[PDB]
Amino acid sequence: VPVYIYSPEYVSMCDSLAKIPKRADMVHSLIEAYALHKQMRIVKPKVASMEEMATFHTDAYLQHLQKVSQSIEYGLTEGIFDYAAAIGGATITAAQCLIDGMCKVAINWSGGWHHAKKDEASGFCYLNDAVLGILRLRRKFERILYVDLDLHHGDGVEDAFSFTSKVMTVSLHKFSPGFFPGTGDVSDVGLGKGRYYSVNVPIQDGIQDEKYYQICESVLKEVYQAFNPKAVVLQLGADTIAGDPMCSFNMTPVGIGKCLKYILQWQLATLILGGGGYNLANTARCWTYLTGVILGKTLSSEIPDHEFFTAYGPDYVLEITPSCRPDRNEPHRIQQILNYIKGNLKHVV
Ligand SMILES: CC(C)[C@@H]1NC(=O)[C@]2(C)CSC(=N2)c2ccnc(c2)CNC(=O)C[C@@H](/C=C/CCS)NC1=O
Ligand SMILES: [K+]
Ligand SMILES: [K+]
Ligand SMILES: [Zn+2]
Repeated sequence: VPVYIYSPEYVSMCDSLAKIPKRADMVHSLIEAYALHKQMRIVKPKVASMEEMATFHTDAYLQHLQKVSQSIEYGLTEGIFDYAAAIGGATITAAQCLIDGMCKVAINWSGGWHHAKKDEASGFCYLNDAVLGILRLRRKFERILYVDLDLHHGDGVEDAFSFTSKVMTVSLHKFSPGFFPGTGDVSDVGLGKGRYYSVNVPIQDGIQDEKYYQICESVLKEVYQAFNPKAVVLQLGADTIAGDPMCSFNMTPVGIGKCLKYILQWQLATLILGGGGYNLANTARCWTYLTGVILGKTLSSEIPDHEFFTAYGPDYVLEITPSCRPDRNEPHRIQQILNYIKGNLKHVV
């Protein structure tokens, strides 16, 4: 039975981010309104300790994060340290449940902040809960696969494990000269002992469910065969979904859902995280849908009556319609990238 990291205090904390005001509450409330929470094991998140956060982040950055919470050299609000520790601890708790064998799937939709560096805040991320979750899972598992379906390149998580073969990072993202964070070209394969253990899939604007899954399934198939992971960490940023102010990819939660299904059928210990997603109603739509996918349940099309119903206009349905934007992804480029990745994975043995 899937573990659902939740507490009213945790949601309230996560809601205090200005860039995503009350998203955690909208995400939870929609899930609750579909009564999906009754089909999960609700686990209260623990707050991360200083030494747990120090497993990745430098002491100087942590001390400075705590100071500004009361320098632009660390990429830096008020109460931001408590915010970071709560999310970091939530992902660790979910990871710990995976270790304890309490579940095969642990969910933390408020986590997935993958841009944070060991000493730098970046892309609205103040603490890399993804890395902290992976480092906790490293206590039991020798091979961990990290899959990043955010619109942006998971540069923080990749750089964290760029020199190791214990963790492989797969990231599908928009890659363009000028687009944040600028890294993650297909040529990027990690460095040193961790060479070819970093997979990057540069994708252009306008991509939709069908072509996206064809890329994702193709990559994950040969990754699973070559790397053969013992645990999976899934980052599912909803800023790929149509309607997002980023306005890059043209995805629907159904396409992301199929990628999720293909991963879940591996039947491995899976850590589910959120991340990006700045159209709040659409983000709630996506993760609620994906939660239903995890539970193997089909959700009703009409948005249930709840606190944030008025935010789902003008359609007030769960399904999201792709935008009328053209697809900038040419078939030859994709195959040229796929074949290149396919060649890199052969070196993994
Ligand atoms: C307005 C827009 C540019 C927004 N920015 C901001 O709200 C602020 C806080 C105001 S100006 C600024 N940051 C900025 C200026 C120059 N360069 C960067 C940021 C590099 N960082 C990003 O582009 C992250 C990027 C978000 C990434 C989410 C990854 S899940 N942020 C933004 O889209
Ligand atoms: K990504
Ligand atoms: K790696
Ligand atoms: Zn993003």
